[PDB]
Amino acid sequence: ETKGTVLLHNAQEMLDFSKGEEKQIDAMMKEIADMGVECIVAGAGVGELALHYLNRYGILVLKVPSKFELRRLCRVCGATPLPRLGAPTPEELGLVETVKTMEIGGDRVTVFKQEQGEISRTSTIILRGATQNNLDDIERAIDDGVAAVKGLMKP
Amino acid sequence: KTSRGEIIISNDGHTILKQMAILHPVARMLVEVSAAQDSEAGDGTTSV
Amino acid sequence: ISPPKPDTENNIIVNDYRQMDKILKEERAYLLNICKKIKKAKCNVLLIQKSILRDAVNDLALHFLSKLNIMVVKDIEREEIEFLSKGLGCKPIADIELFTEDRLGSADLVEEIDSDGSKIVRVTGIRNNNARPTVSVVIRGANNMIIDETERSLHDALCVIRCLVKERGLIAGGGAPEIEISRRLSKEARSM
Amino acid sequence: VQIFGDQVTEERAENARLSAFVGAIAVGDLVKSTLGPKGMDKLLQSASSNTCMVTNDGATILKSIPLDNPAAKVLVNISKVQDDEVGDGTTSVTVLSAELLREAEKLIDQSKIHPQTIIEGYRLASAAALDALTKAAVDNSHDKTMFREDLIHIAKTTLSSKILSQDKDHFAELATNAILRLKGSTNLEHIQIIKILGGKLSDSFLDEGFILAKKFGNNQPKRIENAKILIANTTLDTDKVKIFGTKFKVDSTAKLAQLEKAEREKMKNKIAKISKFGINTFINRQLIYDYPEQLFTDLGINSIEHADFEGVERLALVTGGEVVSTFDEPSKCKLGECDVIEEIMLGEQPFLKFSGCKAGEACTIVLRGATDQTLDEAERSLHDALSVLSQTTKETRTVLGGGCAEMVMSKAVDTEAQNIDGKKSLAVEAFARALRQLPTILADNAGFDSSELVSKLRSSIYNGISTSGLDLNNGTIADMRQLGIVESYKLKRAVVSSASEAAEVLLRVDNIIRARPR
Amino acid sequence: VVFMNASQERTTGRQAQISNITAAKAVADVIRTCLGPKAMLKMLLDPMGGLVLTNDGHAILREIDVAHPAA
Amino acid sequence: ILIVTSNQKTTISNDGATILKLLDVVHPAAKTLVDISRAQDAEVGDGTTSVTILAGELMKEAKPFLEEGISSHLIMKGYRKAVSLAVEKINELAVDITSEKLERCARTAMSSKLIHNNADFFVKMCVDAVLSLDRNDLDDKLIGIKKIPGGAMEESLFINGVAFKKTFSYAGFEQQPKKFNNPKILSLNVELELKAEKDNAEVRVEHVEDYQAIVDAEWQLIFEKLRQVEETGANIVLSKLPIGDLATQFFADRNIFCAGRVSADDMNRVIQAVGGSIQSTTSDIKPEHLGTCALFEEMQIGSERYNLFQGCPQAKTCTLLLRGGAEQVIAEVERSLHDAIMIV
Amino acid sequence: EMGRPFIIVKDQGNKKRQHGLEAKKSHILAARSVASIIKTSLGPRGLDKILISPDGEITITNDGATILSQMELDNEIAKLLVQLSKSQDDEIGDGTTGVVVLASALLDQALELIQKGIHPIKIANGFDEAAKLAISKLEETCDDISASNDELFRDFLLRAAKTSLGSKIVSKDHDRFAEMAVEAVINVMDKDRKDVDFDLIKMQGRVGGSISDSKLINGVILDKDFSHPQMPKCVLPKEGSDGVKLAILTCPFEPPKPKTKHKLDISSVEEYQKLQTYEQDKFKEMIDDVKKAGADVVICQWGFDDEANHLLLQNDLPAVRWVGGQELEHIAISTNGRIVPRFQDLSKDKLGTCSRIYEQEFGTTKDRMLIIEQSKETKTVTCFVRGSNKMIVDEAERALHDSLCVVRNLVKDSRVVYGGGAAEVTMSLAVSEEADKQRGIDQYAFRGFAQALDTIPMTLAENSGLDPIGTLSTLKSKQLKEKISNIGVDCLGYGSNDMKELFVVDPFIGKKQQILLATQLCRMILKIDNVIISGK
Repeated sequence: ETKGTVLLHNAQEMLDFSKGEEKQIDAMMKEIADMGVECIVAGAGVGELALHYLNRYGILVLKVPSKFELRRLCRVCGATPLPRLGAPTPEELGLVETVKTMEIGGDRVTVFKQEQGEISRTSTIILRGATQNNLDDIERAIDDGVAAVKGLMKP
Repeated sequence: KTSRGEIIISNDGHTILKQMAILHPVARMLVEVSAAQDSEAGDGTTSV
Repeated sequence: ISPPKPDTENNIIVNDYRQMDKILKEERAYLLNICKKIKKAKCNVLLIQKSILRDAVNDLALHFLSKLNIMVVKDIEREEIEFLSKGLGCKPIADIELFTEDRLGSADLVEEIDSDGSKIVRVTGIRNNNARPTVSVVIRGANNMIIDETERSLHDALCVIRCLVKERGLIAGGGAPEIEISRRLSKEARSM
Repeated sequence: VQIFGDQVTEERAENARLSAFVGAIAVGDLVKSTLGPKGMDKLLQSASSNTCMVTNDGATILKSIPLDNPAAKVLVNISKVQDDEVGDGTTSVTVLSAELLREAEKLIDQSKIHPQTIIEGYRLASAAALDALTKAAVDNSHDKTMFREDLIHIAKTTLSSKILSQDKDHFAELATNAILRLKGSTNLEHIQIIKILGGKLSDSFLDEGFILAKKFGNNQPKRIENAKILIANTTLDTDKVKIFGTKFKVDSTAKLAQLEKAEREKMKNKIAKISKFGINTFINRQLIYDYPEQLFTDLGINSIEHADFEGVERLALVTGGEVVSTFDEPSKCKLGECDVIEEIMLGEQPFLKFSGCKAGEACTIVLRGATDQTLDEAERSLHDALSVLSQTTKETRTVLGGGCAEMVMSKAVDTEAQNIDGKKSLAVEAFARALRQLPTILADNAGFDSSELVSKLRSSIYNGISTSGLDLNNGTIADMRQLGIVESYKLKRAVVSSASEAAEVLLRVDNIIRARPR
Repeated sequence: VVFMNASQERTTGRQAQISNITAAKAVADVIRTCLGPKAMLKMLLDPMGGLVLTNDGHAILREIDVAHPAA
Repeated sequence: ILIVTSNQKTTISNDGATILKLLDVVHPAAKTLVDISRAQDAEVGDGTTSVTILAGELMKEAKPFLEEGISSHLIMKGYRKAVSLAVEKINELAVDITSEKLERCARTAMSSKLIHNNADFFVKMCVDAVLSLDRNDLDDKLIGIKKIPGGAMEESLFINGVAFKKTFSYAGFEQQPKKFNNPKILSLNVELELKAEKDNAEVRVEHVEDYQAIVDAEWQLIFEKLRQVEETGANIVLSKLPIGDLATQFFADRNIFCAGRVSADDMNRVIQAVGGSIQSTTSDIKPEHLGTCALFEEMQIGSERYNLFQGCPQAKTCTLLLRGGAEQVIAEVERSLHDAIMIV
Repeated sequence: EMGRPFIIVKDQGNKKRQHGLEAKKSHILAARSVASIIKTSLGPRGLDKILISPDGEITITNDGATILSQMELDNEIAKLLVQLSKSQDDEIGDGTTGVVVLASALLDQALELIQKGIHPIKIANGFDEAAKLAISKLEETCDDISASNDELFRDFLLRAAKTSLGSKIVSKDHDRFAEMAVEAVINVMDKDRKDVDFDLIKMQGRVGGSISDSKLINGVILDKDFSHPQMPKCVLPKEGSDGVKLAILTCPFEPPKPKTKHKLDISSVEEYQKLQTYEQDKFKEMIDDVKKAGADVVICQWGFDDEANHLLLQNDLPAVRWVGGQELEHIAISTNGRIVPRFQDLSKDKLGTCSRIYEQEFGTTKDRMLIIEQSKETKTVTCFVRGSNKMIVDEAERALHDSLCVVRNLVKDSRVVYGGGAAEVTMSLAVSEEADKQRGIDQYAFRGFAQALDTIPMTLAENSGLDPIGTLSTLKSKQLKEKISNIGVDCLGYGSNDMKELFVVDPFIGKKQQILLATQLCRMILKIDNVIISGK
């Protein structure tokens, strides 16, 4: 976090500096691939050197900006995030049967949809409409029905 | 009285013509005539 | 005269806290050894040209030459070095290793005259081998307009002798050459 | 429907053809009175700083005066090319190209001649004009005596149109010898021109050597005999080495004093290698500090600082030496030799004069004038004379001037006009009458007759005498071989070719489009 | 064109009924204190400068310039 | 309709979606026609003009009803009930058409727009364009088309792969052969040139003897990545990051093609065209990850040279090169082709 | 209005809308204003035009692509014709003035059909069908010249060269220009007479001298002179040699330094003295690698320090400084050399070979320029043009540039036509004949396309002062009596209207694009109805 700088005293350390960073990501991503992890959710920008070994084992890459967007992803699969890059705990790994990418409104969307077994929480409703103005109030109209469900709990 | 804050009182014919700007090109050459007399000789530059 | 400051950027790294004591001792020792060699040649007057980048004389070196009774003058124009070299017959010293007695000039009396709130340094007498002596004249006056004109009046006077030494011979002024040439030409103009 | 934007000036009709021809008339009439030795100089009023410039050359007059007419810009560009190529005749090209449009204006209006027909008429007319100059060219390069004498007569013709026409007899030898010193070199950047204000205009002289305005730094004597001159271009003042990533790591200032002292040791070791050559004089184009200059005092070597790089090439050719860096090897390095080096003073500024130099491949010209306007004119007057004499060493063919060369070309134009027939005969004969204007204007500036005097020169050539010419002093027909009026053959072809090509430009413009200024 | 040069924009419906009722109520509200034996007085200032001080209903209305058309 | 915006950008469009994008509509109710025009163009791509004409007519027929005593919700009951029976009627109009197994549908989509009279030609390229895309994928980028100003639109031809612009002139470019008999395309994310490596540059060298080894070490590391490419026999190298003249000249003596500056969208089409893969490092390059094709030839089109990828046995990339006199002509043709592909 | 402001689009009052017949009349008259400008410069009897730039620079040309490029317009219809000639110059490079006249001729005949009540699409549908009938008719009339050997093939290149050289300034030298333009392709070309590379020929202009000094020089012409000009200007090879061994280096001469920012710390005087010897050892090593390789002239991209001025002078090694990166590619092609990235990779096989390296004095001062010559046929041909005016040196570039565009089009196999208006007349009568067989509503469409093709021959008679009626009637009557299509308009008046005896030859690919660019552009213009133009 303070004054990150490359220090090379002699040409001997310079020759092994290029291959040194490649072995660091390889050693860290190997423990994840050995656990059978086919998808990794990232919360910030990922460097190109890290994305190379993820394509070697066929591991998907997801970008989750800000916070609340990533917080509701773990509630679906029942996973516990950890800051380290080491091998995650097998008990903290989530379960998603299928991940699909199809065209809906002209752009590529990722499908987190669950199935009958291994039920998930925080489901989403795809809302299709001709005008964006109708899409705004129907979103608030659905929230009125969601808020009505809260009235079935406290009393 | 120069355009700046400096003021020069001089009887020398070359210094008068040098600090006095002239709008006529042929009359501007009279300044260079006094310079030719002062550089080579240095005396009698107001007579030329 | 100052602590060493090469043109190339240098980085002084102090590893030990005891090294800071040796640094302050060597900085004053570097300026002391320069002043010790000046006293060996019995040079009581030092002239320093205008300084660029670092200062000409450090304040720490002022105490060295003051206790030894040595007059110091700095901020001298570079174009005036040629006049001071031939005027006083002193060969300039650009290096402390090349500093010697033979390269130093000589003066009978060096005094700074302070009068009417104005200070001026004058040298009385010149003793040396010189084939091109110099001269200096002090100009006074009421204001800068009169003083500048007093000098401009001297330029016209110095050019009179220059024309006589360069070209030997002179004529009579006051209207003599204007009327004589006009009369001699009028006689020859009728014959053409 | 207007497709063009706002503030767009365009003329699709007679107004365009009228503005193109009249636009060249004001340009031709401006430089008309500047043609010939009897011409008058022009005055230029600057829009800033109030700097007046008086020059007889038409190249500077057209470039300084702002001209928004595209028809005028065509005559300005051909004058800049004529100055940069041959170095003289910028006025003759502008006048001759303007007269071609004068004869072409009456053919389109009165004679109703097609524009391309006038252009195609000059094509066959220029072929006879260039072939007429080839048979009239004489090559004197077979004899060094006759070739050197011709260089004097050419200089008298160029210097006649300028303010030097009175003293041109004394200045013809100065310009002739200066080109002989180059030994065939056409580069004029090797000759230095130092302008000095005051004194008689005839006091201009040419010394053998290199006159440098710079002076020795401090203690170096003014006059010294048998001094070897050395030139070093690079560094030698507080050497920075090369890379900028070098630094001094200092634990205590005791070691810092030894690091800076080692820099002075590199200075003393480099100057010590210079003394191995046995030279009494050293010259650096870069300015020399006080420490390296004092090292030459005990060695008895002169020092010179702040020399310009364009003067180094001028200095290397006078001394006949070689620029020397990397002093480690004395063998492969060569030094210059000079008999005596004295520091003189011309005016208020002292100068460095050289004498008895081995190589004469370069020199320095000193001029004297009453005003700076005459100094700026004297430098441009010699720049036009030295440029023609420089190209003469390459192409040694010469053609008689003074109205002779223009009338000889018109003799072959009238012959080819009969075999063409058609309507091009009016265009071909228009080129012959356009060649009459150059000798006619020579008589107009002198107050002579523009008809009977020209007719005497025309009738004398058709009688079998090709050596007849125009004499402006006596106002009659005189022989050009006896008067010594001759110009280079390259100048004759350049004026005819540039004017013929420039005339084909504006005659091809039916429409003039002016975009909104920015 | 501009079509009608007089009030091309129009205020109709309940907006015009409220403006007529509200302005009519303001006429009676100022004279509420002018009724009864304990009623107060009202002073009016004309552009001529003459002062009229009375509790009469008509003298107050005719000397006040109302910009509202229906009022 | 000819529309000129405040930037003096000429655009000629009859499309209801494009016309409403040029103009800036500040009217609240008039912006609803813009949403339905962009929504119709996003999914189907055709009929954006018919939707706006139909949506505006429903408001025109409801205009005399609002002047009467008909309530606002009573009118919406008529449209919502009629559209329910109208959708079921379209299913009766349609036919399963499983018999006879793109040609007829692409000709009708080009109507009302340019090159419609040329449908005897451009439609043949529209059929094989979508067929290169496998089911469940149907990528919208792999059908991308490049626009070349100048020329005639009848000179266009079909290409089995993507063609991109060089955008940069290499000093060792001409020394590289422009005709390959069996090229091997290698996609690399490495940056080949002399520069600081990762995110920071500093060097501390105490001794002059070790100062020479630091320079030679930088040349060996850059050349080490160059030797590993030559040992694999890759004729074509593509990279997103810039490539200096040092790596380009090394590939010139080996007869290896080099390129850079290519956008990320173009190299995504290269992986699908030759069936290769993206390698972000030179140490992991393996022979089985390199793609190939039948031939490689660089042809100049409108003072612009492009790299032609064609002849691959299986390629999902379709890129066309369009020509036309006006800058809008080349825009209208792709606009017709982009709308015609979405129909098939 | 009802009393409330009605604004559909921002800047309501700023933008204007045109519709109906007035919108079509403004589009036709916009093309007629551009046509009458180009019709005056069409043909060898045409006239140039002055182009004034906002910066003060002027341009004199008859080229429809250059005139419209620097032309500042307002109406967008006239701006569509700008890219029309630009489309002709970029690809084919010939006939930029013909596409504007032919396109406006189609719009002039279309305006008469619109006033008669014909739908604009029906007009565009008739021009598309008539365009393919004219191309297919002219394709059958021409013959294949590829059966001739290389001796006769050079003659056909000289025929089409002199045609494109006309109509432009300095057309008197076209005899030598045609010879120099063909020899450039003879030297640079494929052995199979196909797909010649145009980029190997560079156009380098020079301002000075006269037009008669223009000659072909095979090599590289650089604006930089020899560094430290104490060396001889003209470099000569050794007595026996394989060549001059030209060296090209993209690396300046400096002691090796890391590309990254470095800090060299000198902690003692002994470490500083080693840097002194280490400094001079590198400049001595770099100059020895060139001498051991036999190279003579060294080319540096970034130049070198003044230390090497005398070092390279002792070994008699010419050197240049500050050479552009684009010029380095041009150098290695001429001498067939290879750029050497560093001295460690320097070998004798990577050195270029040229005949002679020398510089010319040109004018009085000007600047110093380097010239390279080749001893045999090479892949580099540099054009050398001189002139007495800056405008002549400029226009002569694009004049010979368009001349090279005609020769490279003849490299394509089995495409040739004869110019002089003989192509438009032949294709005009073929379209008018089909109009009688088809009849229907499109009968008037083929008539408008036939009358538009005849405008080009009639335009040639206007600049030559002839009668367009009497000239067109002779050409139409000749094609009906005899099948020879080689009869056309003669603007030079040499007689013999047969193009075979006059040698005038044009590329078919150039004339085919003129019909395609004109027909396909008018199809888009006639579809324009609502015109929305925002205020500037």
